[PDB]
Amino acid sequence: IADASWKVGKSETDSGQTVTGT
Amino acid sequence: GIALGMIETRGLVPAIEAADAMTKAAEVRLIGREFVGGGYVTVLVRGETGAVNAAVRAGADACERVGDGLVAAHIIARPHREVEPAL
Amino acid sequence: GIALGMIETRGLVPAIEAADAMTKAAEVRLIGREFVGGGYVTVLVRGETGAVNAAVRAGADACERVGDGLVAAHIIARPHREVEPAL
Amino acid sequence: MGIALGMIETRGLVPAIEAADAMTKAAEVRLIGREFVGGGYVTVLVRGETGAVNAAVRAGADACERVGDGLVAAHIIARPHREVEPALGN
Amino acid sequence: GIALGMIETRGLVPAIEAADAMTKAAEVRLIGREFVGGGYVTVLVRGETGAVNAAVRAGADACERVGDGLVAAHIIARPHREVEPAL
Amino acid sequence: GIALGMIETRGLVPAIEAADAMTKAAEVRLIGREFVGGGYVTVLVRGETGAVNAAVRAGADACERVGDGLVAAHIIARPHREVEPAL
Amino acid sequence: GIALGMIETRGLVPAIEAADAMTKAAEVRLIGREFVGGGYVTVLVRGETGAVNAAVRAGADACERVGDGLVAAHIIARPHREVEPAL
Amino acid sequence: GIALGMIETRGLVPAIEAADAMTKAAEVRLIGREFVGGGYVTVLVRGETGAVNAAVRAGADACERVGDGLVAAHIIARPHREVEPAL
Amino acid sequence: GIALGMIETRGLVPAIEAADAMTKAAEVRLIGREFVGGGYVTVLVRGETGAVNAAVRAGADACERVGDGLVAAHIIARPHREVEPAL
Amino acid sequence: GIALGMIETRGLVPAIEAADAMTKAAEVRLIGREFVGGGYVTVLVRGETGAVNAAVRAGADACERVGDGLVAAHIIARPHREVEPAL
Amino acid sequence: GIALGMIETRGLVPAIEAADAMTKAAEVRLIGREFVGGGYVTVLVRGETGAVNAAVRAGADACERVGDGLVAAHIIARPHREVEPAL
Amino acid sequence: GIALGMIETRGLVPAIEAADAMTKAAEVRLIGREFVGGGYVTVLVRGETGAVNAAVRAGADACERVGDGLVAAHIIARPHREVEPAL
Amino acid sequence: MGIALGMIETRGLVPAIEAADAMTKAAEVRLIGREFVGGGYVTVLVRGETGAVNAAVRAGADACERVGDGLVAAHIIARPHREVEPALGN
Amino acid sequence: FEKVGSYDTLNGNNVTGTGVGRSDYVTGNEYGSCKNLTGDEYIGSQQYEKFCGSTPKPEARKVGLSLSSKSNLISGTMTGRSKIVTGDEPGSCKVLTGTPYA
Repeated sequence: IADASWKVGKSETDSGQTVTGT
Repeated sequence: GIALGMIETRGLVPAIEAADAMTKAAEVRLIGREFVGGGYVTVLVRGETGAVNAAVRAGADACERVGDGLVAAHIIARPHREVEPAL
Repeated sequence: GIALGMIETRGLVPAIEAADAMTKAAEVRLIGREFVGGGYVTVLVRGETGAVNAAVRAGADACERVGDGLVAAHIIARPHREVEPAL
Repeated sequence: MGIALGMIETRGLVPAIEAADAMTKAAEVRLIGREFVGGGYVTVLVRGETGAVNAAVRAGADACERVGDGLVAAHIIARPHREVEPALGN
Repeated sequence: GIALGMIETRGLVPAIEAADAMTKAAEVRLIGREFVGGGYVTVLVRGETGAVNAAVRAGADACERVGDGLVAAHIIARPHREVEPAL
Repeated sequence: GIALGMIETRGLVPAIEAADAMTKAAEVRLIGREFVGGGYVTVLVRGETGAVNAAVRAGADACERVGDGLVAAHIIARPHREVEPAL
Repeated sequence: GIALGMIETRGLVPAIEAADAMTKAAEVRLIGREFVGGGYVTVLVRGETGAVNAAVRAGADACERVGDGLVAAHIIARPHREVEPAL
Repeated sequence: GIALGMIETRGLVPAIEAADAMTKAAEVRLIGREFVGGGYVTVLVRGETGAVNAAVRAGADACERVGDGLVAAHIIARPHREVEPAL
Repeated sequence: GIALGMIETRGLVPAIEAADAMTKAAEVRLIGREFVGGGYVTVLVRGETGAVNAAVRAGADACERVGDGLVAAHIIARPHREVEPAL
Repeated sequence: GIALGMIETRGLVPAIEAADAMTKAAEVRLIGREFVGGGYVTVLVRGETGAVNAAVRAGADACERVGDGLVAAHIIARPHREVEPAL
Repeated sequence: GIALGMIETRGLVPAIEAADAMTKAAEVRLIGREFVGGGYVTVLVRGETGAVNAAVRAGADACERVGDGLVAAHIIARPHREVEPAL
Repeated sequence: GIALGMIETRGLVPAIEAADAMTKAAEVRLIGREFVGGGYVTVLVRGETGAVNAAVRAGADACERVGDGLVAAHIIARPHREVEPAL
Repeated sequence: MGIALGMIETRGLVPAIEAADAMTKAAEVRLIGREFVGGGYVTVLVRGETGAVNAAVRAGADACERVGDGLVAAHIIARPHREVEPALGN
Repeated sequence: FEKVGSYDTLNGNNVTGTGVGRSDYVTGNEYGSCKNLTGDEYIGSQQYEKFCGSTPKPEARKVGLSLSSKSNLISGTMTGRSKIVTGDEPGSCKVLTGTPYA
């Protein structure tokens, strides 16, 4: 996963999941 | 343009983020998404050679680390008129 | 659409690419591009709270590698109604 | 007529004008903006075909890297939004 | 596409097969085949800068090992108005 | 002749004495005296390319020791007509 | 008199007192005041050679204490007529 | 009146507070507000020599540590008539 | 102009490279393109002496290692009236 | 300005060198162009005293090093009413 | 061009061979052949600055080994209108 | 008058520079410029025997190091009339 | 009809005259002029074809190197430019 | 004399021409001509080493020499990843099977 910019990298919410979404 | 950029991946999160890379990188319209089968899903986009190249670069960079990741990508520049019915 | 987002860059083109990141990140209405003087350039957008939050987060992430880079990036949720006539 | 956007931003006007010269002598581009940001930041903004803009901005950045105070930013723009266009001269 | 690509090689064989590489790689027009002399043959194409780039790449990739092979392959992205008489 | 030369400096003292060096050193006409901003002053002259060389070299030689002196000395041998709108 | 005397300084406290020195050391007409940018301020006066010399010497003597100080102080015995649009 | 008093300062808060000190201490009328460029802010007041002197001294003493400080502060005792266009 | 700039090389590629360099670098009008034999190709251009020098040097510099290389270049300011029939 | 300045040169190259220096420096009217003989050449200009002084100083200090040098450099402040037949 | 080249030498023979070098080196026109007196001879040519510079270089380089040698050699690129009566 | 002078090189660039040397060196008229083939080039001049000697000698022996170089030079005072078709 | 220029310099007129005499005794060169440079310098000018100019100039040189002060400069123009003679006085 | 004069370009090219360079001879153009920060300088290097002692580094090398994926020398501008041109970094290390472009 490249620079955040276009796509968020590994922004967790509660427990473990990457949930990068959009 | 008529150049054919196109991406292969496993899952629709990578498919639609690759589409977003298509539509945010360069002036390229997608001619269609396709459910290849067995989990394989592809996107087919039309635009100028440099445009489709920038688009595919963006898709590849934003795709490989999403879900299963990118499976294939290819950069047809002059699709012959005989291939249009196949798309 | 009332939440106002705003950012400086130590240069014009970092601001321009910041606005590009704004519009490619979430739905934003870039209302203003202003020359501070001496090189600082401001851009200000409108949108929803979370929308502008994510947009400016992406912009700051994509800005530091552009020229001199980011200098200031913080956002407000509830803008004061009298400020925009001065903006 | 390509809406691909390219820039050169420089510390001073001499590298800006040299970069614009390289823009026109390198690939097909239309110059839309020459703007004095202030305090020596000078921006030249051109439009054209994506590959043409890429090659032009690359050649310009290579040419003006030293001239005067030198280059500061060579940040190619992928594609401006329809909404970005009014802010860059409409 | 006013960008000019062009490839010169030893012998007409690599020249014209590289010309086919031109025409099947991207959008180009084979605007001239020229006999430099002593076996040197040149092919000229016009098209988009990215299209010209991809074309000449494919042409070299075809013409390396054709007969005695390639000697020189090059691009002029934006030729001036005084070079058109060179054809 | 439409060849171009142009000079950058701090403030107008070296700028105008370099302009005098232009106008006493070679048969050139100054088309631009631009206040770039923040002490950035540019003077741009048109003439024949050898005259441009002689003028700008004399101006650089008479300019660097006046106040803060020279910042940049450049010549544009062939100004593109696409660049002329910037002038 | 067409001889060009002119002073550069930081801010206009020294600039206007330099104009004071111009107009008392000699009866030389002041042709302009210019705000260069970045704090640089220039005063342009015209007169005969001796009057310009006396005025510029007085101004240079007077500016050494005021504010940050004087930047550059030299004389133009005769500007070239092509230099006229420097106004 | 013919006495011109005038202050240069870094920023505007010292400038405006000095102007208020001018109007409160001596009967001097503000005849100029100037943005030199780069943030240098200048105030011009007109009045009698003694009033100008006292006001300038008081304002400079009360202005030195205000915010980011004062730059230059002096008094033009006997301004010339041709300095009037330099207002 | 009357001066004759002129370059020659192995194969047509560096020939048009030098031609494009000259027509971009000087006030020069391309007038002659000669296929000599054995791959020798000569490009000869007409313009003023300074322009001829600048164009020749720029083309030779930008054409150094590309292709099979130059063999020479020269700056002639005046061929005789009887030399132009040779072109 | 009736003040007469004049330069004596060993030969003709420094003569017109100094004459060009005169006519580029300040207000001078070249009235005398005398080839005395034996290598002595005189240039004689008329104008204001200070202009003449500055001009001759600059011209001599420029032209001493060219050729075999200058001979005499001083100023006639008030030429008399019958020196004109010698002018 | 109105650039004035001019060469002084030991007698007439180096002057004539220098004029030969003038007319065979670059585009210049002999405006003057002057016998100063005492063995000095000067040649006066006009043309474009670069052309005249190359021509006078060639003329010197010819004259050093001819006769008694060179005396003086100068390049005036901007002859003032006041210099015209001297030529 | 009818003396035939000859210059021969590989590549016409030393050939034509030898030709310029011919028309700048002695009273000889060039009557032919022939492409031998394989890059060999020839210039064919006519003039007086001593003139042919001086010209050809100077030009050929000066242009040997010009690029890939001159190959041979030769002189004929009288070609036979029957050798006319070669002319 | 020879247009090549054979022309030399002497300190004093005695070497000039005797050198010109050798010049016109050694080849068919038309004596087109004598000029007084100033300070005793005298330049003699003749026209002829290249070989005659060479031979006659050589002869005048080795005859005049001793006479009076002697030779100053001996030179041979083979291609007088069209503009030179009008500036030379034709 | 030798009208043919060898002059070395700022990059290192031999051009035989006439040139415009400096010499101890004809004056009026010396004036310390050494300062050199100009694009497209046709001023010869020989002037710089003989009369100034400071050799600048060349320009106008618009030809960008790249290596085609099959390891052969292409050039002519170039459209890859420039170290100073930014905003094109992502994707630099990805495979693009098909019509070669980088």
